Amino acid sequence: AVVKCKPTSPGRRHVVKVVNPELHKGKPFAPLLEKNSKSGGRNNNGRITTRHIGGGHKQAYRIVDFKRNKDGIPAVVERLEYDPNRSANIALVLYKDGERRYILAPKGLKAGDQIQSGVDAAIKPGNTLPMRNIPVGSTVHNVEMKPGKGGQLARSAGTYVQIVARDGAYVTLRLRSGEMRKVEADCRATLGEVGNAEHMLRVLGKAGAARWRGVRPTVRGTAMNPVDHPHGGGEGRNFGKHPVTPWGVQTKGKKTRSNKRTDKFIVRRRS
Amino acid sequence: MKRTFQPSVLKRNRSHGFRARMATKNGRQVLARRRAKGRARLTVSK
RNA sequence: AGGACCGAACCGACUAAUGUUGAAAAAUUAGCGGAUGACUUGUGGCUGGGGGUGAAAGGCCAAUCAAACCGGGAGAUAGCU
RNA sequence: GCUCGCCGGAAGACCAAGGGUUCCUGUCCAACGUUAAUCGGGGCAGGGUGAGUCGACCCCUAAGGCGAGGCCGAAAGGCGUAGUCGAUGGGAAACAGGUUAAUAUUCCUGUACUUGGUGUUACUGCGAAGGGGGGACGGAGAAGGCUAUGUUGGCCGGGCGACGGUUGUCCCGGUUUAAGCGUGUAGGCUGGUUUUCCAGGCAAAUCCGGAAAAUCAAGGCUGAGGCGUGAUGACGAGGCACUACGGUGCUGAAGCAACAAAUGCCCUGCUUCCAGGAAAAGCCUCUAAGCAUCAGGUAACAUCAAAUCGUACCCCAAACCGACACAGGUGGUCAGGUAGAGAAUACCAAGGCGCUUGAGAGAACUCGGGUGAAGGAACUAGGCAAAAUGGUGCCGUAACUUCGGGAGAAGGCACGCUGAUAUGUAGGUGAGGUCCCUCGCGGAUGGAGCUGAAAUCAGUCGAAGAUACCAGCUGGCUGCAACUGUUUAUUAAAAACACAGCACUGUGCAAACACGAAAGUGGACGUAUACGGUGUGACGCCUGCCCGGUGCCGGAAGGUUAAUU
RNA sequence: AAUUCCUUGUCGGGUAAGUUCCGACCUGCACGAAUGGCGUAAUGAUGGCCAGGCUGUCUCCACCCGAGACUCAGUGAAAUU
RNA sequence: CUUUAAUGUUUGAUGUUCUAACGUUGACCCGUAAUCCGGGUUGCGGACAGUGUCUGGUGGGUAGUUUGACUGGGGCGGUCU
Ligand SMILES: [Mg+2]
Ligand SMILES: [Mg+2]
Ligand SMILES: [Mg+2]
Ligand SMILES: [Mg+2]
Ligand SMILES: [Mg+2]
Ligand SMILES: [Mg+2]
Ligand SMILES: [Mg+2]
Ligand SMILES: [Mg+2]
Ligand SMILES: [Mg+2]
Ligand SMILES: [Mg+2]
Ligand SMILES: [Mg+2]
Ligand SMILES: [Mg+2]
Ligand SMILES: [Mg+2]
Ligand SMILES: [Mg+2]
Ligand SMILES: [Mg+2]
Ligand SMILES: [Mg+2]
Ligand SMILES: [Mg+2]
Ligand SMILES: [Mg+2]
Ligand SMILES: [Mg+2]
Ligand SMILES: [Mg+2]
Ligand SMILES: [Mg+2]
Ligand SMILES: [Mg+2]
Ligand SMILES: [Mg+2]
Ligand SMILES: [Mg+2]
Ligand SMILES: [Mg+2]
Ligand SMILES: [Mg+2]
Ligand SMILES: [Mg+2]
Ligand SMILES: [Mg+2]
Ligand SMILES: [Mg+2]
Ligand SMILES: [Mg+2]
Ligand SMILES: [Mg+2]
Ligand SMILES: [Mg+2]
Ligand SMILES: [Mg+2]
Ligand SMILES: [Mg+2]
Ligand SMILES: [Mg+2]
Ligand SMILES: [Mg+2]
Ligand SMILES: [Mg+2]
Ligand SMILES: [Mg+2]
Ligand SMILES: [Mg+2]
Ligand SMILES: [Mg+2]
Ligand SMILES: [Mg+2]
Ligand SMILES: [Mg+2]
Ligand SMILES: [Mg+2]
Ligand SMILES: [Mg+2]
Ligand SMILES: [Mg+2]
Ligand SMILES: [Mg+2]
Ligand SMILES: [Mg+2]
Ligand SMILES: [Mg+2]
Ligand SMILES: [Mg+2]
Ligand SMILES: [Mg+2]
Ligand SMILES: [Mg+2]
Ligand SMILES: [Mg+2]
Ligand SMILES: [Mg+2]
Ligand SMILES: [Mg+2]
Ligand SMILES: [Mg+2]
Ligand SMILES: [Mg+2]
Ligand SMILES: [Mg+2]
Ligand SMILES: [Mg+2]
Ligand SMILES: [Mg+2]
Ligand SMILES: [Mg+2]
Ligand SMILES: [Mg+2]
Ligand SMILES: [Mg+2]
Ligand SMILES: [Mg+2]
Ligand SMILES: [Mg+2]
Ligand SMILES: [Mg+2]
Ligand SMILES: [Mg+2]
Ligand SMILES: [Mg+2]
Ligand SMILES: [Mg+2]
Ligand SMILES: [Mg+2]
Ligand SMILES: [Mg+2]
Ligand SMILES: [Mg+2]
Ligand SMILES: [Mg+2]
Ligand SMILES: [Mg+2]
Ligand SMILES: [Mg+2]
Ligand SMILES: [Mg+2]
Ligand SMILES: [Mg+2]
Ligand SMILES: [Mg+2]
Ligand SMILES: [Mg+2]
Ligand SMILES: [Mg+2]
Ligand SMILES: [Mg+2]
Ligand SMILES: [Mg+2]
Ligand SMILES: [Mg+2]
Ligand SMILES: [Mg+2]
Ligand SMILES: [Mg+2]
Ligand SMILES: [Mg+2]
Ligand SMILES: [Mg+2]
Ligand SMILES: [Mg+2]
Ligand SMILES: [Mg+2]
Ligand SMILES: [Mg+2]
Ligand SMILES: [Mg+2]
Ligand SMILES: [Mg+2]
Ligand SMILES: [Mg+2]
Ligand SMILES: [Mg+2]
Ligand SMILES: [Mg+2]
Ligand SMILES: [Mg+2]
Ligand SMILES: [Mg+2]
Ligand SMILES: [Mg+2]
Ligand SMILES: [Mg+2]
Ligand SMILES: [Mg+2]
Ligand SMILES: [Mg+2]
Ligand SMILES: [Mg+2]
Ligand SMILES: [Mg+2]
Ligand SMILES: [Mg+2]
Ligand SMILES: [Mg+2]
Ligand SMILES: [Mg+2]
Ligand SMILES: [Mg+2]
Ligand SMILES: [Mg+2]
Ligand SMILES: [Mg+2]
Ligand SMILES: [Mg+2]
Ligand SMILES: [Mg+2]
Ligand SMILES: [Mg+2]
Ligand SMILES: [Mg+2]
Ligand SMILES: [Mg+2]
Ligand SMILES: [Mg+2]
Ligand SMILES: [Mg+2]
Repeated sequence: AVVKCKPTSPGRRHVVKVVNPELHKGKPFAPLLEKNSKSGGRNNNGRITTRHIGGGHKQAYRIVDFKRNKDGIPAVVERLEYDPNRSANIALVLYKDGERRYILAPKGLKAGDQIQSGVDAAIKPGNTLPMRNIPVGSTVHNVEMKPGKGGQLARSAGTYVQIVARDGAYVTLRLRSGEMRKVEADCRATLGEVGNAEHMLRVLGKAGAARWRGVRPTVRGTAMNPVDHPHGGGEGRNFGKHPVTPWGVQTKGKKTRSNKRTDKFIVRRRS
Repeated sequence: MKRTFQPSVLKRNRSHGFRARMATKNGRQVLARRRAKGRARLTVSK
């Protein structure tokens, strides 16, 4: 539900916020939290490695079950919560033996639902099965790459993967970039799409609204001096150069992937 | 008009103190240069 | 509710006069801008010189910066005074 | 010593950092003090810092530092596991009065509290490097209840006034009391109790979690303040006796009530919003290994111990950072009266000061101010400077607009004092008395006393009633940038940078990219609705032709083409 | 025209008089569509122009109040040569 | 000798399969109280990836340097036997 704010201030004029009234209002679950600290883009040598990072609100880390590992024990969803560490929501589930866990929230999941994992689960959203047991053509999320490693594909909000073809011990998938990839059929995947599909309709509205997310200003390369950026210099607005990165590499059109170990799993690229 | 020297004993000892000179290889040669010269006071620690 | 309105503390520095062997190696006096936020502040910590950091002025890095300070090559070289 | 002036949200008082004898007493005036000096933060000598409860030390951790093994590296060395350090954060306990020339929550007087050790007695299962709970946490807003504190009245002691009046509805002063202990209040949160079972908490559990019944409905936790006690005490106006004119000792009256009231407390509460808001120990509980007449655990009483280091003084500054006894800089705390919306501003209280050269004179000229005939920007690069407006309540208000604004648009009227409505109004707060009660810090009813705006009518004084300090100048056309913001510490604050928004492009995760001879790390405990690079810069209407040149992307039939043989 | 040399182009408005300003013409030395084109309410210690009030800015200066300058006592520099 | 097929040697290249070198930032057990490291069981890749020597291309990312003289001042123009 996207609601436009009335222009009672210059900074409130263009803001569009996504509000979900079913999210939990109180505090999160205590035993499943941790501590993470900001880095500021600095690595163990102290230097800046990633630019335009630093500041923002304080956050905690929520332990989410990316493996969906325990089988044969049904669970019932209790509440949908807001996770500051990702763009999707999460759901707190209560297992039949009395154990609680955090999972990604599929689209159309509400409190009181039933979820199940393993090889003898039903084909309903929020169920985890190996891809041998999933019909060809199904739409799945939280896809694995190596059996037992945990989910790594289609974890953002509104994304999904498409099962295109099964060939022996390998299944072919269509990723959100429109890329075909082969994955061992022993890997697991959760049925359905990821929730929060309205995430992309939001508009921040003002400069300060991006500083609450730890994003610092970006200075254009052409606004610097020649010593700083290969784009710098000029009496007025002079460019006369082929655009490049701050370190001197073509920034438009030049492919940068050089990986030969895992080219045999790519069927065709995004293009 | 704030000046450049703002005293603090804790940060003076943590930077130029004796136990900080002897932790690194190049800091121990500072002491050997001041022992050879003949300094009455080696480090700042007083 | 508000990177909302007027205005003290607090943070700045647009105009004018004085000062210029100054009270002060950047201030004083009268007005001035922001003032619940991209705010301001205490303590501790991290990034080291062809390097750091930079809402980008070649700015800042101990009154020193189109390449800091100290010691060394070193009594560099000087068709010039 | 008597007067005068100045500060009083500080130019008063207290902490922290930093300094180190500047602190107090005796003594001296050579050098130091922008002058003299009998004076001093100056010279010489002596004296002064007293802790179970304040701080450090100590137990525990954040960012981060080191790091047995270990991985890497010409050597030096780099990163890091188990560990071990590291506050700016978490963990037990004391308050009132008196005293010294100089210390006191440390000494003395009165009344308290905490944590361990040992001994006696009585009951009993204890036990961790392990499980669970708790510690434990955001921004903003609003109301209720209180307190600090203040004003007035009552009470007590004193006065009857240098010049008209002052035995009264007159004047001055005082009216103070803590931690601790009992009570569990305004209020906040929460359903209790008993049986059976379980794929969970790495094994176990009676603990936490989950499931199924039966029974009762009030049980429990937290909590400002008030009251009683502490306290037949201490303190206290004042009087009295000496004095070595500094001060010593004795006695000591009253010590109540109403109203107003915080930015402080209940409140780590309540409501709400998105940007979703530390860790570990102290503490509670549960069992495993082991012991089981033992060791242990709980309780009452007795008794012992709490070591070591700091403690003087500077109080936003003559002692700290500025070479100076320098119109500079320095984190936190306290917060009286009248006027006021106010921590602004004016005058004062407690308190502290008059800024370490003076005495005359009353020229030009310079600096900071006051007033000005007629004119009113004619000055000038330019209304630079100066002059001018300035508060509250009500009436009224254009083009344009992204429908919020423009707008405090523009402009206008009223404003003092006295009397009445009303011997003080609407309102606020509230003691008796009556009734009820599960009896209490209770419920209803009741209204003495206290406080009290705003308005209307009438009269009245001045040249002037927002009378001082304080406190917008307004309007019309146009370039640039959408807006708040950032920038050349010290001649440039802007049209320059950023910005939300848009587009291209790279990246399938051991991701692209960056710091690194490498190991590793950031990106990210993220996964294409995500991340990096480049350009443009809200929004509205739009973004046309050119691939010859340079660059980039895709293809490999043919020519040339390295090491190699 | 933040762009236009010739150029104070030409026409209109405003002034007694307007190289600046507002509105148009097109002859664009040498505008032009994300090194974005044309508009745009609100915002600005932003550049230009015109009005009302107000005045010592000015015609053209005059007087007054304090701090120096001047004389007396104490201390007592500097650039330069 | 040309055009040619055949038995047979030299192997150059093109795929397919295999596991034992090699990789694993998949799962599990131990050192061990430990998300590093090492050893073992297993799955998945597999003579590919990657690294050392030699070598063709690209390479202002970085470094060292050059860029003449005469001249009615220097540049522009002209000149240098
Ligand atoms: Mg580190
Ligand atoms: Mg951007
Ligand atoms: Mg620049
Ligand atoms: Mg360059
Ligand atoms: Mg240009
Ligand atoms: Mg060009
Ligand atoms: Mg504001
Ligand atoms: Mg403003
Ligand atoms: Mg303001
Ligand atoms: Mg003002
Ligand atoms: Mg300036
Ligand atoms: Mg100025
Ligand atoms: Mg101000
Ligand atoms: Mg000022
Ligand atoms: Mg600091
Ligand atoms: Mg650099
Ligand atoms: Mg940088
Ligand atoms: Mg420049
Ligand atoms: Mg250099
Ligand atoms: Mg030398
Ligand atoms: Mg020399
Ligand atoms: Mg030499
Ligand atoms: Mg005064
Ligand atoms: Mg004041
Ligand atoms: Mg000290
Ligand atoms: Mg001394
Ligand atoms: Mg003395
Ligand atoms: Mg003398
Ligand atoms: Mg003297
Ligand atoms: Mg002395
Ligand atoms: Mg203590
Ligand atoms: Mg310590
Ligand atoms: Mg650590
Ligand atoms: Mg290390
Ligand atoms: Mg080692
Ligand atoms: Mg420790
Ligand atoms: Mg501390
Ligand atoms: Mg504590
Ligand atoms: Mg005591
Ligand atoms: Mg004495
Ligand atoms: Mg004292
Ligand atoms: Mg005491
Ligand atoms: Mg005592
Ligand atoms: Mg005593
Ligand atoms: Mg625990
Ligand atoms: Mg805390
Ligand atoms: Mg809250
Ligand atoms: Mg009271
Ligand atoms: Mg009289
Ligand atoms: Mg008389
Ligand atoms: Mg009285
Ligand atoms: Mg009394
Ligand atoms: Mg209650
Ligand atoms: Mg514990
Ligand atoms: Mg003291
Ligand atoms: Mg002090
Ligand atoms: Mg003071
Ligand atoms: Mg002085
Ligand atoms: Mg001073
Ligand atoms: Mg006051
Ligand atoms: Mg006022
Ligand atoms: Mg005079
Ligand atoms: Mg004058
Ligand atoms: Mg006049
Ligand atoms: Mg007159
Ligand atoms: Mg007149
Ligand atoms: Mg006039
Ligand atoms: Mg004129
Ligand atoms: Mg003129
Ligand atoms: Mg002015
Ligand atoms: Mg004025
Ligand atoms: Mg307007
Ligand atoms: Mg103003
Ligand atoms: Mg113009
Ligand atoms: Mg702007
Ligand atoms: Mg600045
Ligand atoms: Mg400047
Ligand atoms: Mg879009
Ligand atoms: Mg893309
Ligand atoms: Mg731009
Ligand atoms: Mg645009
Ligand atoms: Mg185009
Ligand atoms: Mg082309
Ligand atoms: Mg072509
Ligand atoms: Mg090509
Ligand atoms: Mg011109
Ligand atoms: Mg005309
Ligand atoms: Mg004119
Ligand atoms: Mg005319
Ligand atoms: Mg004019
Ligand atoms: Mg004309
Ligand atoms: Mg003019
Ligand atoms: Mg025009
Ligand atoms: Mg035109
Ligand atoms: Mg053209
Ligand atoms: Mg242009
Ligand atoms: Mg373009
Ligand atoms: Mg533009
Ligand atoms: Mg335009
Ligand atoms: Mg405007
Ligand atoms: Mg601004
Ligand atoms: Mg203007
Ligand atoms: Mg006009
Ligand atoms: Mg005028
Ligand atoms: Mg006038
Ligand atoms: Mg004149
Ligand atoms: Mg003077
Ligand atoms: Mg001399
Ligand atoms: Mg294989
Ligand atoms: Mg290979
Ligand atoms: Mg190879
Ligand atoms: Mg170069
Ligand atoms: Mg050389
Ligand atoms: Mg020459
Ligand atoms: Mg010549």
